[PDB]
Amino acid sequence: GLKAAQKTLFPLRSIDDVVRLFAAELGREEPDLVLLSLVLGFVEHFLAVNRVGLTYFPVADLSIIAALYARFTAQIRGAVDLSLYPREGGVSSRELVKKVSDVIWNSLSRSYFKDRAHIQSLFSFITGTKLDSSGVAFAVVGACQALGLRDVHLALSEDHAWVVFGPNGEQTAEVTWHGKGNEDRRGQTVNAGVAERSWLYLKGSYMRCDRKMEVAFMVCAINPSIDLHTDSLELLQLQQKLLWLLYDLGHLERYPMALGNLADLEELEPTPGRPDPLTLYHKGIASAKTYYRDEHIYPYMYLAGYHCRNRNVREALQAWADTATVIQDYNYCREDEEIYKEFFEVANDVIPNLLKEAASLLEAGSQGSALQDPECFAHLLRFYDGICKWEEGSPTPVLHVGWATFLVQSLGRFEGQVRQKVRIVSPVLTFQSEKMKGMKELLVATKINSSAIKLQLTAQSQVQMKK
Ligand SMILES: Cc1c(CN2CCC(Nc3ncnc4sc(CC(F)(F)F)cc34)CC2)ccc2c1cc(C#N)n2Cc1cn[nH]c1
Repeated sequence: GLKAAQKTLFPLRSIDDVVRLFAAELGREEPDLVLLSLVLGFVEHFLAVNRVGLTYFPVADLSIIAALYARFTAQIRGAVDLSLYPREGGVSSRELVKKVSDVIWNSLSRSYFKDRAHIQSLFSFITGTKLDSSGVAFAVVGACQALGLRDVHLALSEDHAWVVFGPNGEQTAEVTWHGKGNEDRRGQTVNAGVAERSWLYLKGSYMRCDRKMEVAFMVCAINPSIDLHTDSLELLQLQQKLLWLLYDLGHLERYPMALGNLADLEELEPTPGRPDPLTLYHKGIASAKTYYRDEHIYPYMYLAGYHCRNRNVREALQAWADTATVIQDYNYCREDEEIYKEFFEVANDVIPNLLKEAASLLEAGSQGSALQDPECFAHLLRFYDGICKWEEGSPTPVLHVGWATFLVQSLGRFEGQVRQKVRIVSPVLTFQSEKMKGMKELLVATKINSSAIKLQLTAQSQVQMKK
């Protein structure tokens, strides 16, 4: 409204006061997304963007929040005339959704850095006329809620956002941009992207948020970063507390990435009496398997990263092998470059550095080393197999000779007597990719044939003429 009952907890004088507001809103029929995002962006601004004068917590006075809320609802009510877009069946039309998107878009500053921190919230929209990509989508959903459009909800993949709406919430609409230098599809469905089996649209196994999940999204969206070196402890604590509130109420059940975020926060600063980070990573993975056909990559990446940071080479390799087993059933499309970058960095930087250190530790006498464990060699092979299988049938290739040098290096880190123990079945491993099937004999020789491996991985037809 704001309604009277929404105003009773103000002023918000602490982290716990903000948590009480979120609890009260989540207890309501429909939590107020506009209120909540304004409060979060207010406190984030005064804890991360400008801490001048800070002594404990930036007190959120009702008069301040209510004025920002009024600026938002005035802008949306004034610019979106509902009578022009009659609600057939108590659901919204594509034209209405496009109009709200246009209103948000046309309010933004003409030029700014879209990758900046702290431009995700409606506080940034109102005070700075700046939003990031998914912030635009969220703002469209908040605007629609303020207009009474109960059917418009946020849709999320692992690298993009859009809305669902209409009869049975079955319609999709693009409302924001994706990436940089991609061409805009605003107003269109996402069915072409689903049909092409791109990562970007997750084969249709994307998140369809309810209002409580939209709250979880804003909380995940909090950015504690003050600069490259420094995080706001106050914001970390707020995000963590709010994520646990949501978890207790059941609202992270269908939100794999939120469970990983929560796990990462617990690793940094554990809450007594709560599940360990590992338990939480596994719940993230279980959420993906349960609700999303185990078609998400980041639940395994979150797990692998944990094991990496804890120098648990075996378990990190297993999780990355799992990431690849997901990706293998996708086609690598135009606009999937973020997941390509993640796979590239794991294969060509993270794994090599992990195994370099394992090699040094083996020279020094380590026992139980991943490098002497044939199941760890198998995980390494499964990782490459999934990547090669991904590439099959894709409209753009994945592998090139830059990947081959690191594969030869990585294979070389395992002695032949270890590599020879893996049984490749047409420690036991089955390859799905034709590339790795062709590589099988090369993988067990005491001396890795580097040139033959390169030829097999990149399917380069020929060697050099002269020489
Ligand atoms: C944990 C992690 C990240 C962290 N990243 C994980 C994905 C998170 N994304 C999200 N988290 C909650 N909600 C949403 S909704 C959404 C779509 C849209 F942005 F709205 F469009 C995205 C997203 C944001 C943080 C990034 C790369 C990572 C890992 C873990 C690994 C591993 N292993 N990697 C890969 C890597 C390691 N080195 N270099 C890359």
